[PDB]
Amino acid sequence: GCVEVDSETEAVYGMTFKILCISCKRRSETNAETFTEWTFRQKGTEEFVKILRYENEVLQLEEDERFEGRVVWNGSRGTKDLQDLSIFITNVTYNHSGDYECHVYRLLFFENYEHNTSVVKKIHIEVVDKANRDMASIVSEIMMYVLIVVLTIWLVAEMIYCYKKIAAATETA
Amino acid sequence: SMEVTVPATLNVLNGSDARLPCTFNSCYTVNHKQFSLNWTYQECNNCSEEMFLQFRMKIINLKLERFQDRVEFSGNPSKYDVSVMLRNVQPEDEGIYNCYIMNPPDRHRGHGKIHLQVLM
Amino acid sequence: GPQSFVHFTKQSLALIEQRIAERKSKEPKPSSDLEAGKQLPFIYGDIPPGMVSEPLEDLDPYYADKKTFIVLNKGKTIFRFNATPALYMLSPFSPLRRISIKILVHSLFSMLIMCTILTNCIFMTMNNPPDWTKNVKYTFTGIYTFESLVKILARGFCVGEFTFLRDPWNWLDFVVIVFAYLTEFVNLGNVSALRTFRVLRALKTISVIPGLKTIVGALIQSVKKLSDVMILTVFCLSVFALIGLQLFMGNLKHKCFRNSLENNETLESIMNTLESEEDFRKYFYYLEGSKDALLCGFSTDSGQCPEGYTCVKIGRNPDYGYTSFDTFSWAFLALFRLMTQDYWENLYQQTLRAAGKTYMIFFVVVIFLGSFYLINLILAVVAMAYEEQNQANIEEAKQKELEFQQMLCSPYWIKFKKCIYFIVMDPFVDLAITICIVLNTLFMAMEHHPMTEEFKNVLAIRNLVFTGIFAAEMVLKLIAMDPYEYFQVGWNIFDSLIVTLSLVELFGLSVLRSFRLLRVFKLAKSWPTLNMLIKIIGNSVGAFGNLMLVLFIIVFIFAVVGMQLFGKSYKECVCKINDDCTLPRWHMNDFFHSFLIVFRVLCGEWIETMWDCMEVAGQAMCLIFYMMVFFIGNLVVLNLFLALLLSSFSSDANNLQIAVTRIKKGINYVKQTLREFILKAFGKIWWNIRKTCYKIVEHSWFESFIVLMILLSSGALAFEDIYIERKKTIKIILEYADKIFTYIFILEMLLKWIAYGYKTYFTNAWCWLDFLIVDVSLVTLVANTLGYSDLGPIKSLRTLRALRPLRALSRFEGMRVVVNALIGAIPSIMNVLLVCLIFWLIFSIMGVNLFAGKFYECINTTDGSRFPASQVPNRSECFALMNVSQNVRWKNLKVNFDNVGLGYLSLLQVATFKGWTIIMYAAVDSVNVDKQPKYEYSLYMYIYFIFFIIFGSFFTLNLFICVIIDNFNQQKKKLGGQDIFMTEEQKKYYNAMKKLGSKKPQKPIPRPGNKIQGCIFDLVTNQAFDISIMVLICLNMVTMMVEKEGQSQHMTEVLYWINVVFIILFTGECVLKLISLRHYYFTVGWNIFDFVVVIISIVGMFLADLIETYFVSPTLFRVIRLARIGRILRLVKGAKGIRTLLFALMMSLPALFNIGLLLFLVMFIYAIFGMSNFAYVKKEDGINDMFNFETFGNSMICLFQITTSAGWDGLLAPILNSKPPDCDPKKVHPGSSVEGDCGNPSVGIFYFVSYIIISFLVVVNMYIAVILENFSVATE
Ligand SMILES: CC(C)CCC[C@@H](C)[C@H]1CC[C@H]2[C@@H]3CC=C4C[C@@H](O)CC[C@]4(C)[C@H]3CC[C@]12C
Ligand SMILES: *[C@@H]1O[C@H](CO)[C@@H](O)[C@H](O)[C@H]1NC(C)=O
Ligand SMILES: *[C@@H]1O[C@H](CO)[C@@H](O)[C@H](O)[C@H]1NC(C)=O
Repeated sequence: GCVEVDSETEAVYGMTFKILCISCKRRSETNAETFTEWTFRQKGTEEFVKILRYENEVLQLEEDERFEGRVVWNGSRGTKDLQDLSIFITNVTYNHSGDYECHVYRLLFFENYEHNTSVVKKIHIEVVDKANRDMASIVSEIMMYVLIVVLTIWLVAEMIYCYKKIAAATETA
Repeated sequence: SMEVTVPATLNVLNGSDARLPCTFNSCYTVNHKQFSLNWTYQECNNCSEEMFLQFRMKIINLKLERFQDRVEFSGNPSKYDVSVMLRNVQPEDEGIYNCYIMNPPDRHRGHGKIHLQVLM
Repeated sequence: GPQSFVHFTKQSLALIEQRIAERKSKEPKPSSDLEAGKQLPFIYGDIPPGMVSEPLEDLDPYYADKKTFIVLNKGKTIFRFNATPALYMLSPFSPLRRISIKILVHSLFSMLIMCTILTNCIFMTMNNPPDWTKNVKYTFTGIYTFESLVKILARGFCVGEFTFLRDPWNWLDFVVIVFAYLTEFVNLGNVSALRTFRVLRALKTISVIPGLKTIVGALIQSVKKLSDVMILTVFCLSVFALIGLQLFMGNLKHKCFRNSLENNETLESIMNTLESEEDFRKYFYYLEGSKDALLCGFSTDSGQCPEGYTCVKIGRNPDYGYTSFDTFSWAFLALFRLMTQDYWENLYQQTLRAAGKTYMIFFVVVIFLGSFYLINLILAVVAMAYEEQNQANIEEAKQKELEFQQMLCSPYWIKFKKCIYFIVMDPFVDLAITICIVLNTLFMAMEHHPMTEEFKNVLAIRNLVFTGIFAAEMVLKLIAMDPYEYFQVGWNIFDSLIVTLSLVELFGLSVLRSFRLLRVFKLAKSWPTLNMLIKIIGNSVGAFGNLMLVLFIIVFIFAVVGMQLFGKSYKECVCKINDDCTLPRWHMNDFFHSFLIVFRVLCGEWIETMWDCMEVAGQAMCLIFYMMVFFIGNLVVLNLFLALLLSSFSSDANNLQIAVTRIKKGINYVKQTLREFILKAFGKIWWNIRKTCYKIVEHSWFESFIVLMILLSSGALAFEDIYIERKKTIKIILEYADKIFTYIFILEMLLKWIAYGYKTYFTNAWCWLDFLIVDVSLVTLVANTLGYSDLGPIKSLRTLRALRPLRALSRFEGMRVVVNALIGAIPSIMNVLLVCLIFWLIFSIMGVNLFAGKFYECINTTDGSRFPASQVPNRSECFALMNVSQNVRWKNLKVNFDNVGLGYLSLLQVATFKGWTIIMYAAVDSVNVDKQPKYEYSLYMYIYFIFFIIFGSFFTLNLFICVIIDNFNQQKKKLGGQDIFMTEEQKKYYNAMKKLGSKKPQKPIPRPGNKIQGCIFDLVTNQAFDISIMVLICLNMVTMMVEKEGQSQHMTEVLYWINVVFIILFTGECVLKLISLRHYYFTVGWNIFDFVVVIISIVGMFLADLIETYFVSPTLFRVIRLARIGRILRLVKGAKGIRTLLFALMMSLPALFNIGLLLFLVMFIYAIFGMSNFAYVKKEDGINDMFNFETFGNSMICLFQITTSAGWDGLLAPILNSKPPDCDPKKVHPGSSVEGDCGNPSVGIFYFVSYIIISFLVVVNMYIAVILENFSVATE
């Protein structure tokens, strides 16, 4: 239905990257009208600058040279109730590394009640030249092979032991 | 039809006081914002429905010149009694009397007819 | 003998009185024969013409000494009275009494009373009777009053022995008449129709209708026998109601409340001013078209508020306020609802939304133990009671019969007659018409809704063909076998019937043509096991009919009474139960609708209709009415249905073969002649390693290791939820873990090959299943490795990973024993699946013919309101409105009667009573094929549904149960009386518990020498001490029952201090015992229980006064205070009924564990399948935010719910959406790469139907068997 998955934090230079921002409604049946502003600060600087503001259907980009021509929308389409506010960075540069805020402004409609809610998602990314396998998949394939060889060594250990015993019994008989 | 219990005939003397029993019976609780009732006079059978007592959020009197100061409310709407008091009845006060009661959420409007006769 | 007849003259009164005085100065059962209301023995022969109808002296010796006088009618009916003066006035000799008696003991009087009662009942069947018929009511009063005096002037009122009030039926009469007298001046209704039940006493003796005696007598004896079970039921529901009160008090008052209130308003300022729903709906959150505010909770596993509302405890409880655990009485009603499983799913879900999903353990415990155990106990008692009655009546009659017999031109037409008979023969002629009957049934099953004209008219010429053949065959038989001989055959009559009604339509009665399928059961004479089952059915047909007679008389009487007590209320207070100020779909204002409500209560559904009646007519009368009806109908008469079937399963030509012999003659002879014509024309090393692998694979190390691996693989499957793409580490881990688990299992299979051998491995079913599972895993693995995975079909292979837990089945003897019992029963399940499917096919073809394509409607998609037919008359105007307006749709139901298969599904929903309502409303609203449904335009299709329920629910679902239970008994008999549900080591423990229960003399506890210690001994071992302690326990139970939602702070402190003085008393008695009985106190099992609960009481008090003072955890406090219940569980030791009944449960628990284990494994498998398939459905009807198939927890919760079939229609309805108008094939779910909210209808249907069937076979049927066995062992 609606799962809030956290963005990936590793971008490869010269390739494409997808920044995830998923903000859901506590009750899926309710009706809302959401827009979003995205702001970013570069690694090395202390100031969050707005870079884009996505409205009902159209996307507006700020005049920033770092993102202009290389950021497309990759979130929800054809609705005012946006539960996915993701963006795309085509041709990732070394300048797209820092801290991102995904501002979600959501106005819910009730019987005679209109609630103005906000929610902020924080995403940190770094731009590398080479993608690195995470340790969790490194450790685990090395560990997958430990249990293979120790279970196999264990089994054939028990086979040999039981056999030199049974071979003795037959000779005895 | 909502149960309205009224006397068809009313008998009062000249110079008497007269009470007018009109009691409805409805399952629903009386809500004052909702509850309406109206009391009409009829000098003759085929004459007009001139009111002299209204209820809407409260008790209203239309100060009719026929019943100079005689008409007085004598009921408890939550007790379902809505009778009225005709003080000091004179001969001119024979006719026909109605109490049109609507107690929402019931959609039927109750009706009672009362013919008061001043024997002299 | 006969010469013993004599007129009671004062002298025999004086000789009886003298004898009584002699007996007094000095200071036995009577002839069941003579016993009143009986025929005078033929041994006495005829009565002297002057002695009839006269106070005569007492025959029976038992009473000859006491004071009495008997009178006999001209029908030798014995009537016993009291010699004592009536109200100290009338004497037997007195002429005034002589006349009362003369009238009383006389046939005409009673006949006329019966006539009066009947007339009255049918007159009351009216709703608005003519003004000139009220005076008939007062006319009836005086006759019932003259009634009560004829008997009283005759035999007195109450003081004596044979008197008016002594008879329980006369008690009923007295209640009726006094009630009438009261209502004459009181607002209450009329119950003058309950005295119709004396027709039941009439039937208790009717001769013309056979066996109405066995059914009414069993109906009354079951009510008498059910006493102990009722006490236990009350005790058990009060314990669970106390637990539920403690855990859920005030929870159903949770509501979501606005966070920004406009002027300066508070939750109190506004709650003192809110009146209707309109203004409640602007401060609290309501779903669309819902009467009650949405519930919520304070936990994380509870229901969520929308953003901008906050959960708060305020306002009323749901369902008009009748659903709550706020007081002991409402919690007792909730627990009775849960016990009878009536719409429990709503309570289950409301409770879980308010409290939290972790409180499902409460419902699991309640449902399984309480519901299943107690309901099957009621059945076990009724079954036994019916069996004893039948037996006694059959032997009663035996005695009689044995005693009785121990004492004891035309020749041309005849030429044609024989000529026709010659050609008529079973192998050639009768076998032909049977295959033509099944061909015709296939052609009738081929009709569906969206049909052409040609196809419909081709089926019509086929019907002409067939009915012509069948009428032709009719007259041949009639001339060979004349009109005197044709009626002699109760099977040929059925043939005549169908034929003549088929000619009537030829020259709405078309729906009576599928009953010729019932003639296919002559072939059932060939297949002998099917023959035996048909024979058993045929013997229970008579009893079935008599019970149906009793069932429909009872439903009639309760429907006149409801219409009379609650009829006007439904019309005058209609706007309280209906926003449109119109009568709801179920009401008691007329007789057809009252009948329908009563029938729905008999079918197990009483609460929803009771809410409405309680709202229009008060709580007390509606409760008494519905409880009367539910007891007598559902708890006794339906159980009697199954009871008569179960007893019919125990009591201890074929021309097909002639034709087979003819065939052996022909096919063999002709082929041989053709052949003749053709001829005319023309070192142990390998054995040592095999022994070594055997030794390895048998060791308990290997066994436990493989079992642990099996459990780890199964548990791993539960993590593949919809939130798997947030837990990245875990998903990587589990991929590689699946790799190594497949490796282990392959090594196991190869080791088993080497060890055992191919022959042994592949002649074994457990090994075959292990092999299949490992092969699916190996294939999927190599596909994922060879690049070309995700091919389309390989995802179906990944869903087969739901079958991995099936490996756990082989390993557990507990699950194995149960699986084995079921597999032994299966061949007898198929034999009845056949007969039942034939019946259901008949009904389904009928339903198709009645309702095909008639369930369409022009709805407004915004509200879901049907357009009034005055606006949208047909389909063409619905489409014309779809052109101009927008939210309009000609929409069919999803489960309908458009064809025979959808008819079968419709019928399953009606038979299980889940989703049957919407089908019935569509049916009774249907007009025609493309016409708008009009409200209750076809009101009497309810009769179709009534009849199906009798034969498809009350007979079919019961026949399954009977044949399965019989098979289990046969199995145990073949094993030699051995239990088929317990393992080898559970049987040992079972043998120990029977010894626990066998009463054995206990050695005495010596009296200690110390004077003081001895005095305490003399006190504690007195029987007054333990009566006193039982009274104190009841008073404590009352002190617990008094607690309430919203009590004062004074109430809490006084209740606390009362419980404190109770704790002190119980600790005191324990200490008194421990110093008089010394060390011999702990040698009694109940004394140890007493000690443990003393400890848990004191500890619980101090711990809860800690967990409320230092900590602030409220749910832990609530859970600790459940320790108090221990003190009321001692109300079992002094209650032999309750104790005996609970011992049956204690000795059933081992077998009730293996069933639980199997059930849990099946649940696990289905849950994994569910998470794979139905995780992304549109969430319409039963699938919502909390009850869905997204996570393992939610899956298991839904599956536990539908384990009682509750709400399975609601869970399946959203999975039947497959087309763009209802679903979206390209829905984007945020967070995943799955597209689409549509469901797969075939997978859904199979899933849910197979699940409810398995539960029926493994849970319901097996529980019944275990309880029936242990109830008998425990009462014996
Ligand atoms: C209309 C409803 C409420 C009641 C219908 C009662 C009918 C179905 C019952 C009442 C009496 C019953 C009959 C009683 C006796 C026998 C004799 C038996 O050897 C065959 C069945 C048969 C013939 C029963 C058939 C069914 C029966 C006729
Ligand atoms: C007075 O009563 C009459 C009854 O006929 C009703 O129609 C009318 O609306 C009432 N008037 C007011 C002002 O309530
Ligand atoms: C509530 O708000 C009003 C706003 O006009 C203010 O005048 C009043 O003092 C407030 N009362 C409380 C409860 O503080």
